[PDB]
Amino acid sequence: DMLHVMKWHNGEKDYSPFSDAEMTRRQNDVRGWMAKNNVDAALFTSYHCINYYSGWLYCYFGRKYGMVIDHNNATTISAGIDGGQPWRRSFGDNITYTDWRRDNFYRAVRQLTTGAKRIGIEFDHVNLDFRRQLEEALPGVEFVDISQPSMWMRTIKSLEEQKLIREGARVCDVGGAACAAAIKAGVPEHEVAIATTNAMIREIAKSFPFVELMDTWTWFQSGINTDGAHNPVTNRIVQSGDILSLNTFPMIFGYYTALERTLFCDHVDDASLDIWEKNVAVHRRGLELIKPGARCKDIALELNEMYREWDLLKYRSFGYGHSFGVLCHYYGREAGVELREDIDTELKPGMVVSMEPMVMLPEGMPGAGGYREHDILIVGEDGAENITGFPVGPEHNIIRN
Amino acid sequence: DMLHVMKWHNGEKDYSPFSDAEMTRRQNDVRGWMAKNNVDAALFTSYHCINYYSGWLYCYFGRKYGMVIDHNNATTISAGIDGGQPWRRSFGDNITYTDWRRDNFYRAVRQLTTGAKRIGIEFDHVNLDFRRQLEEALPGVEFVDISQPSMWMRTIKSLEEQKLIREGARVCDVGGAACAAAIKAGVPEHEVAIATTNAMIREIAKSFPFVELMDTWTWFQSGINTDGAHNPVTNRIVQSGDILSLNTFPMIFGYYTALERTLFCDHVDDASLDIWEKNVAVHRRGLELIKPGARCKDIALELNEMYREWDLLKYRSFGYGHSFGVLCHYYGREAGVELREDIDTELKPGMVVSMEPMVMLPEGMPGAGGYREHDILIVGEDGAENITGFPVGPEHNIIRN
Repeated sequence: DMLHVMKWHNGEKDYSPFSDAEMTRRQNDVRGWMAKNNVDAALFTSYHCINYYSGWLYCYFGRKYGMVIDHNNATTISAGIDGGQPWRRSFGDNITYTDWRRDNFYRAVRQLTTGAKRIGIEFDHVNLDFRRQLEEALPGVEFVDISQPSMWMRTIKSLEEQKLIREGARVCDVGGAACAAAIKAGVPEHEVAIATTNAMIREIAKSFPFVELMDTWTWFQSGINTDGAHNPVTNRIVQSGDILSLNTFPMIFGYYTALERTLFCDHVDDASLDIWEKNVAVHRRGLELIKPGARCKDIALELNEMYREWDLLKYRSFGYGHSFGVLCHYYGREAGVELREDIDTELKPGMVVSMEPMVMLPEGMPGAGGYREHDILIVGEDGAENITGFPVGPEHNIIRN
Repeated sequence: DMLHVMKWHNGEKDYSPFSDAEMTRRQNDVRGWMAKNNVDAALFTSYHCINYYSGWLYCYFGRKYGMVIDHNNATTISAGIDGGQPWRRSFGDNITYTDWRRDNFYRAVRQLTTGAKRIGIEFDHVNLDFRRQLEEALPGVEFVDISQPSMWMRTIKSLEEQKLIREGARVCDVGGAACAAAIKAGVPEHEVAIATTNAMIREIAKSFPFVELMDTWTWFQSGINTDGAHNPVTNRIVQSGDILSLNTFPMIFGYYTALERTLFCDHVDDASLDIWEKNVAVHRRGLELIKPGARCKDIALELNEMYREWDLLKYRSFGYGHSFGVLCHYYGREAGVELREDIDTELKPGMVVSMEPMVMLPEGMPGAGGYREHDILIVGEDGAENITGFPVGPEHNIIRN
């Protein structure tokens, strides 16, 4: 018969930016939490939880993936299509399931959880059909949530995580300089984004002995494309006087950093400058408002009042910031740390957060477009350190090429 | 004073590859399903379902996205971070919720599902917490799965879908030409991937009056990196005689196509050539097995016999093919159509299936590496139509740049 679950440990362990002690403390924090709550094993299934505790980021082509952490073991679960890449990239053990049987993944989970009675899973990620299948394949097992305690444990970044986040912020600035240098009246958006992403990919591949070059992208928006922070790249021609939006996102070992700057082609008028100068002032004040001990709601309420002074709150787009770490445009984000009005979570030293005030003026109104700056701050004992070094306002953001 | 569910129809509608009739036919298929099951409204929340029925592919940054369709209306739900971009790319109506209150998204679902008692949601996608928040916001409403019938309806591709898929296959062959042209002993993998992805992005931009240039990527693997079909691009240096894997993935309006080929840098040894000729032989037979009458498991079990003759069956990586349409490496795939040994589903005219037999030999064994070809076939009334034009085997895929 065919193989259902096997080990395909092809090759040796790959380089990782994190030490063995750093990947060990992460897997031990789970073990310490499971022992406090009488949880026998943990089964992670999402991109971000698996990449955090194992260091390996999986590709989801409709297949299930997992990682089981017992009180003594740590094992990732991957598919035959992946071969040995998951074992080379994972901290710990690794097993493989095949496509020849619909329940081969649950066969693999069962091998790593024999004897367990309380398994912790991600209520954030496991869908309805998934939870029913896990219940059927593991009868007599009570399921508890670890997505929330894991989320809180990821909000406090270690020094090694901060060192990688600083390195991502450096690639952000390199991608920004390549973006500013490619902007000219008449260039399409995708030509700007191509040069911006190419420069970051080459800077990442040069800055590590081994690294996977994946997911890194750029959002270069002109004109009405700036009205949304996530608006994809188009083929629109940049015209002189158009509002612009620089957005660089290098992805390094699943970790995410961002540099976002509003720009203008050739020149900036007076009407749009009034909105730009005010949004920069809100950004500068927001940087002051990130301190250890301040609540997320207190930061949004104060900055919202600043928008009321100039009648700009009515055109707000989204929250003032979010947490960092293991996230991307298709995974992650710790919802506990969001600069939103109804979030009472206080900031703590070791958190990596952003300040990104955005105001959006619709078409048919002077200064129509989307205005947004974005910095990254590492919360310290007395304040926060800014790791985004790119120029912010109109002192150097008037691109005259 | 701060809005909850505003309406932000900024700008005008964008170009779509599909006509208004095609987009209406999909939405009417949902209403026909809801009528037979006494379902009052449908609430889609995933990338693929929202992109299939509305034409708009959202960007998830920890935020909830949805699309409610009545028996007379169809409305997408987007966040204030997106602005008018969702309404500009969605077929139908669109409303916007803000990040100021945690339940602002559920206020939008409520405004679109007034009086509804049975609502269809995606059991494939909605997680446990999302399920809990939904019934807390819509008390006294019975939720039923709609992801499975939606999956079976997307398995049959219309002519307008095939027309867009044929164009994506043409962009694949453009990327493959740029890929092979950038291959040489000494070039890093990311330089090959950069030249490959840039050519596809530029070909897409000039192939549509309006188009979104997003998510298109390339996997170029050399040596041991070929042992996994989804192995990320690295900074590994291609060397003489290395086994290679070309993989081009243009993403056009959420629709996915792929061209994957086995290559060799300067030469191919006899041991690996033998494995390569055998795997291409299985690929040719697989192309002939894509028939309307034939079932998925019968295709797999038949091709497995060919591998058993040469004792290569133990090295098979994954299934022989999957269904196309609205999918990507982070969404989609209709699990009903998979060329796997226990899939009793029968092919049908209109389906778009691939033939991608892959064998993986471990390192330290003669012919070590991953061997894989990949063609796309449209299922007709009598047979299939192969829409992949790039050369297959060793006759031309031995690069000599």
